[PDB]
Amino acid sequence: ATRFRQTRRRRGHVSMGYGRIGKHRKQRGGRGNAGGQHHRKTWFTTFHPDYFGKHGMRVFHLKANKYYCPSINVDSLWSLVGKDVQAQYKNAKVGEEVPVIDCVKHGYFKVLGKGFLPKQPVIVRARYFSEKAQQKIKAVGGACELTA
Amino acid sequence: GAYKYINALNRKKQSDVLRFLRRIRCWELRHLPRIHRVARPTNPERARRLGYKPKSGFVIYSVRIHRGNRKVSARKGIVHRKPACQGIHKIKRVKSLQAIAEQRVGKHCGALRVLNSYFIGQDSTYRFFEVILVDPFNAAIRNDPKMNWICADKQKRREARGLTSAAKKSRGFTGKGRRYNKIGAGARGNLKRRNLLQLKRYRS
Amino acid sequence: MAGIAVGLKRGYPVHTMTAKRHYGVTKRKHVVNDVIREACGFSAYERHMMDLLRRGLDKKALKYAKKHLGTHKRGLAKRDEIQRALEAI
Amino acid sequence: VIAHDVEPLEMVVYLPYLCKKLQVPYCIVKGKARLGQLIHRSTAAVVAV
Amino acid sequence: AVSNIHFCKDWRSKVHTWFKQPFRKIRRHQTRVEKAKAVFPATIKSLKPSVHCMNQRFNYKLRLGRGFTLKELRAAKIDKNLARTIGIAVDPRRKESSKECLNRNAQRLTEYMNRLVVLPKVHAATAKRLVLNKKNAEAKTKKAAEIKKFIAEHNKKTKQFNKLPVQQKEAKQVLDANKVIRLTAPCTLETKTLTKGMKAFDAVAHLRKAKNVAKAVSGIVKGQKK
RNA sequence: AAAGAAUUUAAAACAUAUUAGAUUUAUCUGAUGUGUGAGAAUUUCUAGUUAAUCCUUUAAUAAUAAGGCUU
RNA sequence: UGGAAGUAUAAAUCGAAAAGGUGAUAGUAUUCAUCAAAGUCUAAAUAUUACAGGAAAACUGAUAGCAAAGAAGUACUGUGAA
RNA sequence: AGAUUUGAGUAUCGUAAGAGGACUCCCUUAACUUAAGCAUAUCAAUAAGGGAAGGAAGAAAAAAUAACAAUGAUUUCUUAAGUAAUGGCGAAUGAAAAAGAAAAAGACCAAGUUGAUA
Repeated sequence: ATRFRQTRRRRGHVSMGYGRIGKHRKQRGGRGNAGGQHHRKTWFTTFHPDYFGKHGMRVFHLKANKYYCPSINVDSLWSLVGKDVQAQYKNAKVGEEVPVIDCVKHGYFKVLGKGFLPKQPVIVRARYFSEKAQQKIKAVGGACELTA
Repeated sequence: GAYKYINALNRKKQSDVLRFLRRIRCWELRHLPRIHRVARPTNPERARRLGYKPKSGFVIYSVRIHRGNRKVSARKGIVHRKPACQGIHKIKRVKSLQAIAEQRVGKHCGALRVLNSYFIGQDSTYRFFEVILVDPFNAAIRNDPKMNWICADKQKRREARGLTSAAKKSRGFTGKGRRYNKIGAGARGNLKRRNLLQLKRYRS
Repeated sequence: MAGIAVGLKRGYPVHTMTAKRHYGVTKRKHVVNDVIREACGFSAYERHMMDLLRRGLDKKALKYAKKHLGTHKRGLAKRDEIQRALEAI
Repeated sequence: VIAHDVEPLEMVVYLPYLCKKLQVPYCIVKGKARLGQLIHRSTAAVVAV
Repeated sequence: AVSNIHFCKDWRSKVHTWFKQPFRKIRRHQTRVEKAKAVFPATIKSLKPSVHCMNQRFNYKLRLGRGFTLKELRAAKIDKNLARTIGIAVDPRRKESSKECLNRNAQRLTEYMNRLVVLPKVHAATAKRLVLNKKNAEAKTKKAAEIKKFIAEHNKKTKQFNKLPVQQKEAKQVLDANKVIRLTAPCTLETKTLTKGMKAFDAVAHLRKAKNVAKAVSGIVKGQKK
């Protein structure tokens, strides 16, 4: 909407809101991130204090697929099957039939332990487990299964 | 098979027998004109591998080329360039001497098609190749279902576009994979595709 | 039920299935090699390598071969190939 | 029987050395055109018995 | 935020606009229709395997591959020479990855071969195959008796190749065979019985034992040479 | 010392034996055969012993080399 | 070249094979995996602001729109490129 | 004399040249500019110079990826991704496998064998 810009409101003003003592000239200190260590050092120190330097080891060819590991906490496990199934198997214990949560089928590899689980037995099938994740699943009456 | 021994023999180029024969051939080609037709290939094993067939329409041409390196063609070695580009010596041609010699033969014989070429010998000054040429308008070549691909229009001056094996190697088509990421289907075409700024019709 | 995703015994349980085909040569290559070697002989560096091997400088024969071939494994083969020529002679 | 004037010589040079290994008798005569008259051709690189 | 904008080169000659996009649909769709009218079996987009994706990030998913291996055709009793003529993709470059891949893609070929209806090479009713079927039809009936029996009672040498299903039927022209034979059956909620052993299985220790075993091979080799 | 069922049918690599051919050279080429590799223990823990032990070189290790982290 | 103890090409020298190449940190060894270079061809999906023929347009409406809405690359200038 | 090899003249039937080069495949070591100076770097396979093509061209059937519950010629689009990496590690430059689609197609020489050989 060019009719809502500031240019339409500054017609008749000589400098178009840019100053008379200091004009609107071509440059204001260099093109791009110029002068990162001479006259814009106070900008990089103030707002990007670790911009210049090196840190860590180079990975010549990083295989980004080997670091892929989606995570889900324990409190969010039941949302995979919904509250309808959760209430159905609310009154189960050892011996009878218990729902299985397939984290891998939903795209989750590692199960972390955060928050609180409902007080029902459940079987959790996944690729990795945290120490506190297995504790919270076992403390509620469930079992942990590995995959892949 | 006779040609399984010639191929094994031809791999011993540093033997006394092959060194002496190459000396005579290299001497002979130093006096004959630069580009001239020979009756039959001097290396029939290597000629047969590269597509030569002893039939009508297949001819062999010998070409002598001055090997080594050359200076950058600037007058008196003076260039008005930054010190990064101020080199006159030590600069090497991108195209191989085989590809360069194939273009000289093809330019000389504009009505024939360069099939392939191989190496004959060399000395302190020259290097001698041999170019397999095919006449695309021969009745035998046209009627051969296995060879009339050379009669297509697009094969006019094969060597000058970079379709022969000698000229394709200088284009980077010597292998596949991560080593040849920049020469996928043409080095210059690959660069254009990657640098394209695609502006979809509906964009954020 | 499913395997495990970490360690040596890693992977989903399946029955993985190829043949390490050897790219070799027939028994006639010995005849062809003998025929060509008689008609051609040895190069300058093969001749220099035979002389070093005769004096018992096996390590110097490998260092010389590596210089003229550029590969440690290719230098070993040439050293063994040349020393087999000496034993026949 | 091997002709002495075969060009290039790289095509029949191994024949004396191959026949020497297999104990096959071999002789070298003069003229590939002389051999060719036997088999009714202009030239003949080699002829066996 | 520090800006990283690569417009210093002449982007104006690098700009590609998509004004031809609404007409690619019309071109491709019309050509796709034209091929169907020419030989409708051709546009069927010949059947393809069910191969897993690569890498552990995707390895639990199935996707169509290119071509059945020569072992999968043998398992399904199809000639590799006739396979390409009846809309089957064949990939000799594919090494058989596992027995499960071999079995799963053998069902795909067998199921496709049952839905296949190959028309006679010559439309005339005097074609040899149609005549041949009549000549040996009496042998088929007695053959179909004993096969129907030892199947009905039970529930090492077999035919190398099966028969091509050849007959005369109405042309029900189906544009592709991959969407008729689904890769994966719909996934229901799996559910299991809780046992005492399941409660006791310690998953974390198994993960760390498996990991720590892999990291102690160096300690084994280093101490060996000493 | 204390808890532990482990998931279920279409198979090739060849370590090889034993034969049917050919070969003399660093000798090879088929087929018959069994296991391998097969599935209807494993972990924790206390006391020893041995070994390894700051991270990485992306198929696994090793001694050299190189790169990381702190000063 | 993004390819970093050398990703690709070329030149000088050197130069293999009872094969071997690759697994991007140089080196040697032992396993493992995966291919089999140094000859050729091959439709379809893709590009197009030469040029020709058409159709459209929240484009310009004779100082605008192509330089050119008339005998426009014309009148006119320059030795000439222009 | 005769049998061959090689090289020429002439005759017949043909073939290349020039125009165009928007898109296509290449050769060549520009500079202005940016770095608030500048000398590597950037501009930049960019301008100019040169060659060769067709209605499309180039590429194309693994000495290819990966380390998986594995894929499988080429080409083009989406994503990976302003990411790994490169860089007076400054200014700046910068991919690819996996994965989702359009389309799908595989065949030959050489070498080997058959030689009352054609």
